[PDB]
Amino acid sequence: MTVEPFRNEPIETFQTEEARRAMREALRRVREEFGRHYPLYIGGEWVDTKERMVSLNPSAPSEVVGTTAKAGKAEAEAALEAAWKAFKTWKDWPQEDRSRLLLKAAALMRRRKRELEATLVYEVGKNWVEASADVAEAIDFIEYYARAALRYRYPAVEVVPYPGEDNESFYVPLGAGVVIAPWNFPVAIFTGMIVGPVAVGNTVIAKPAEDAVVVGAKVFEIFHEAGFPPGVVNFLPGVGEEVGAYLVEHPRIRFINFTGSLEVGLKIYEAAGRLAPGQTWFKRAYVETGGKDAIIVDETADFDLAAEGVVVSAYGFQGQKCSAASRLILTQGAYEPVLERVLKRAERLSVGPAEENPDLGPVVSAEQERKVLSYIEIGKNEGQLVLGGKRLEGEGYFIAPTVFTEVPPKARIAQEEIFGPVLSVIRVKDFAEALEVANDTPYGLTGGVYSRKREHLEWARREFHVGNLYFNRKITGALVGVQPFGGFKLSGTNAKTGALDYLRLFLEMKAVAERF
Amino acid sequence: MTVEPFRNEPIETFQTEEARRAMREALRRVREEFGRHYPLYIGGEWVDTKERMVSLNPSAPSEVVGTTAKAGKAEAEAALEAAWKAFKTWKDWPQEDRSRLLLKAAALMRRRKRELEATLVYEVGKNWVEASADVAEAIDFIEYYARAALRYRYPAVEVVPYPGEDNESFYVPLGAGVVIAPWNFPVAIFTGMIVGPVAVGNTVIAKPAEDAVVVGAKVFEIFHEAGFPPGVVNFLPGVGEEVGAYLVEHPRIRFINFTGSLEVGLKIYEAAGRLAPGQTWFKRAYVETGGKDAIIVDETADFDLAAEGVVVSAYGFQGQKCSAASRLILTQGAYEPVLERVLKRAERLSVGPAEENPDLGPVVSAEQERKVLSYIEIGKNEGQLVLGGKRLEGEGYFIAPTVFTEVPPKARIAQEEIFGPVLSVIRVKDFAEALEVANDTPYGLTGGVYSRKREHLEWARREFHVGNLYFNRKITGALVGVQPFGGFKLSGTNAKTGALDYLRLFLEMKAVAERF
Ligand SMILES: O=C(O)[C@H]1CCCN1
Ligand SMILES: O=C(O)[C@H]1CCCN1
Ligand code: NA
Ligand code: NA
Repeated sequence: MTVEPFRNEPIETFQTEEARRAMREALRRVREEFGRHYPLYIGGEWVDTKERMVSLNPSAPSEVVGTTAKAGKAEAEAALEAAWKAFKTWKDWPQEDRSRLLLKAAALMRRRKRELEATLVYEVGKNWVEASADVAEAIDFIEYYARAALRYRYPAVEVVPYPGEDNESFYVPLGAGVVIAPWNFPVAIFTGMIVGPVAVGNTVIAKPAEDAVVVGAKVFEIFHEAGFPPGVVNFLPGVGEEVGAYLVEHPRIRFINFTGSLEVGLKIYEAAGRLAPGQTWFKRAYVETGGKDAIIVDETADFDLAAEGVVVSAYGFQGQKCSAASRLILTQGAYEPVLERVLKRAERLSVGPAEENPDLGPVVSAEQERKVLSYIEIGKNEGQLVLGGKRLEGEGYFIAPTVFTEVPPKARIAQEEIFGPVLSVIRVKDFAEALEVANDTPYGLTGGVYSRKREHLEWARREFHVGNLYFNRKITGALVGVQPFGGFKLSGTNAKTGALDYLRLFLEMKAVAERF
Repeated sequence: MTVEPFRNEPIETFQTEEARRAMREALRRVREEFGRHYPLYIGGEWVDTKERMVSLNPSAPSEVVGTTAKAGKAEAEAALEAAWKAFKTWKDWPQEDRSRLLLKAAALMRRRKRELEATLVYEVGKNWVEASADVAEAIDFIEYYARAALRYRYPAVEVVPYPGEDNESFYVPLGAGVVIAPWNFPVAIFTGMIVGPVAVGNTVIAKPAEDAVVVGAKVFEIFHEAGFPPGVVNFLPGVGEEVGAYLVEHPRIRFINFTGSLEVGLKIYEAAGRLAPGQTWFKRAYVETGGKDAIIVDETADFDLAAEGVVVSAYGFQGQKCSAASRLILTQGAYEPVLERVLKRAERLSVGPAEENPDLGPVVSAEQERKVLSYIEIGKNEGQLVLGGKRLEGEGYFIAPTVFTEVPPKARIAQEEIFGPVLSVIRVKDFAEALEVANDTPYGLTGGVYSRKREHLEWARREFHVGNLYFNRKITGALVGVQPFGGFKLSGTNAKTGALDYLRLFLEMKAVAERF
């Protein structure tokens, strides 16, 4: 199968009048369909339940964006039987056929871009450009993985020949597994975590994050339309842990793909290590469990370049990114000139309802707002509050961009992932000290360095122990294919998304010899 | 660096006068050294202890083959310290230097071939060809991995460019880990499990199986003379579960490479999924946990060629292989002609002191004899004993080649790994039933099919669910490079040894962007 070489889907900036016009319409149509009900998806049909989940607009939480069915253990078991039955024949599709199905999916997604972006603005409170980047990334995962999957096609493995024999080594998929997706990239990470495993012949039961069930149902409208056979992909919104614990601990669950908090990722990893009664394999678990990411700036840097990238990485999507700059480690001669520039920029940021395209929208939920307001209370005792520190006026969950300065490297707010628009500034002496501080957390996801000294950049390259490292640019927004995404230490298992290596995690190898 | 294309090390058949003479000279050298004491090897030096381990000759267990030091928690902690300090600089060797160290180690091992073979004969009871296959496989792992490592060298990852940026992805080693090696391939698997991780910049602490501590020590003599920096490889003989429990559970052990029984592998994988107090990473555990491997023969087969391969597969090294044919599944047309031919061939096998080059030597230890004889006792209750089934005379742990027939598919002897010279014969109507019966076990390591019907062979390639399938030939003897070796289901985690993909297990990836 021959297609164009992979390119990244361009990210809409809404500067042209046709873009704005297209978006204003998209938003109106999505707002005009608030209250829509989306059932479960199991074995190729939408299955409804007596209980229901409500999804609210974090910009105005009295508004229900939509409701979905709610999955129990029974629904999980049914889905799991539909996934297994599907697998018997889905593993047998020529790779070319599976990859064409992904390409159809991506073209359908692209045709529904504006509607998807609009649903993200309302359901999870992204501004226009964050919602566009999310959707572009989801399209990218499908286009990329459709292509990557063919590099594993029958028989892919390079092996040493032997006289008188044929030795053929090949990859087979694993079986039926479960995906537990995050609310902060509920189009992009939801999509890639499902479509990677499926591309190569696995089948998946997907559990969307509670805050993002409606946008997850819209991705399933795309799968259904694309024409995945019954039970290949299954959609099971539910509340709290019933559904995910049932599948994570289940003997017939083959693998688990998780993106989310460390707390859950640790329980998950430990549970996958156990042989459930009557289980007949060693479960694989791929977990990406967040970060406490830092940007180092030395006194050789472009300070206005730096201040810009820090504000973007600290405050893009209200700091709600596994990849957000939550730490600003400043060397002695960088401290004042960078800090004042970051403060002058950060004080100019608008906060408001996500539909208005503010610099920052709301945090995702009443839970997140409490969690973030509580960390800000803790930071008031650990560092010096110099910007924000407060909830803004409104019923939506608005939080001012917050800066702490003179933060001790070992403070809670310099160790623990806040996931909100909260930056900690840490003063250090020199660039060696900067690296020690950068490396001294339990995490290793993203990290950045602003500097013009080549020797400092190349030193960071070899010693700044993070999976995704960026020099002289923001540390968020890793592009599929360009920057393999995934971390070290308790940022997770280093399962590098948007890379060719990701798909190997979902395949096993068979070696077959025929002596003639 | 440029070396010859990989070839497998020829296995000595001892058909020439020079080779028989070279074997007798090496057997003589080895036994004159039975009085030797071998210390621990920690931080590039031999380190003795007060306690000692004794190694006995399974063919003459009143005869000691050597003694070693005995490590406990404290030498393990010391080796762990030494291994992490080594890693700090060993991770930074150019790959070409690390690969040349391996090639050097391989050349020492090839020059000491007969000595190691002779050590395997006296220490673990291998006949002369089994021993030579084992040493040749160790040399192959050092040669294969030295070359395979370089495919991973800086910057190996294929990524999509982006305008105005350099995007570089590359592999870095994990850290210090522990290898827990088996007694049945105490040169080959021992060497592979250590040098694979080490080739790519990991450091290793090796605990050999108690039954094979003397040949492990001699492999460390090689490591030492080749010049591995202090701390890179460490040798910790121990008794019982002290040393390996300590280290598998340790917060600062990065990965675990394990080959042994399912029982112990299940614990290790459960252990590895736990975050020890103050652990800052998700442990990687690689486990190969045995098999209950079957050869199917249908009525179109070459019946003499089948019976030859079955005997080799079932009785090679007394059946003490994860790859051993321990089930023989015969279709109705094939049952009589194949069973009689196997009985005729198995009845002319010799058993005796391994150094006489019998077809079978002893089982490895008193405890192995117990286990095997105990299964023979269960076997008598479950099917028909029709050859063997008994201990043979001599203090050596000699057991007769044993065959049970009319074994139900789900009988214990058809399900549990016995690891001794015991074959269970299963009668089935046709190939469809034959394949059901082959698949119906907890395991999925090796398998075999004898048949001239292409459709049955090509059906099996697709649906005989074992990681190493062999047609019209033996099912043991997987060659490094040729047949990537590792299993499905409870045969472990499909870590394919002697394969390019093996080294990827000991790496993580970093992605570094510079925006110019
Ligand atoms: O924010 C980022 O860097 C990428 C990682 C996965 C979601 N988007
Ligand atoms: O016997 C075999 O099949 C190979 C696997 C590893 C040891 N020798
Ligand atoms: Na919502
Ligand atoms: Na011994």
